[PDB]
Amino acid sequence: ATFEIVNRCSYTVWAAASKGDAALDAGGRQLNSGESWTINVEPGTNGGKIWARTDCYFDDSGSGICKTGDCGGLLRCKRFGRPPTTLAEFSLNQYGKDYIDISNIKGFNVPMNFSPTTRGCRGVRCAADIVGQCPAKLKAPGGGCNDACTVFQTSEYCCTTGKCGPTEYSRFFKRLCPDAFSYVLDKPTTVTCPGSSNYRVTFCPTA
Repeated sequence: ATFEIVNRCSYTVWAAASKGDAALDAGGRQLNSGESWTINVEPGTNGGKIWARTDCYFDDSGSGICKTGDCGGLLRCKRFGRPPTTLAEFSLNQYGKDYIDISNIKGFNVPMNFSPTTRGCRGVRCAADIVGQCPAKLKAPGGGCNDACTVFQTSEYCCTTGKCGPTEYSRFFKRLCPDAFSYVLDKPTTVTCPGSSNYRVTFCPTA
């Protein structure tokens, strides 16, 4: 499948794409305001993620640091990034379907729209000002709004037992972004698409 990744923010993001134990395509790129990066993802990719990183400095070997979403200091991500990160999540060609969602389960850094560019399903967007509205205890100094599991590391926030309910903190993400996952056991907002669809991820879909 192809994914076009568009930076519509007025500031530079460093896009990242990773299946957790491997880069997808080049794995990361600088995107200035207005730039698009088209990547190819192997059909049958399970648990792929795309996200944006803010305030990054890299050297000439592509080692450095980002204030949100850093993946152990590399330009080209292999691991997932450090919260807070808004996440475009996908599993492709799972018994003839593609599954897509946006997740706030690891916090929120940049607003995002995640849509097919082919027919047969609709997209999802989380474009609210979550950083601006963010509860005081969830605010990440770097910019961004952390999830409660990242901040507090409890069984309840993290559903480490596999049982957990919504919380004050999850209710906040959900109230601003009803279509994003707000905690591990949220009623799914997964969208099912035809096997082998193509997609666009747009940062700051609304700027």
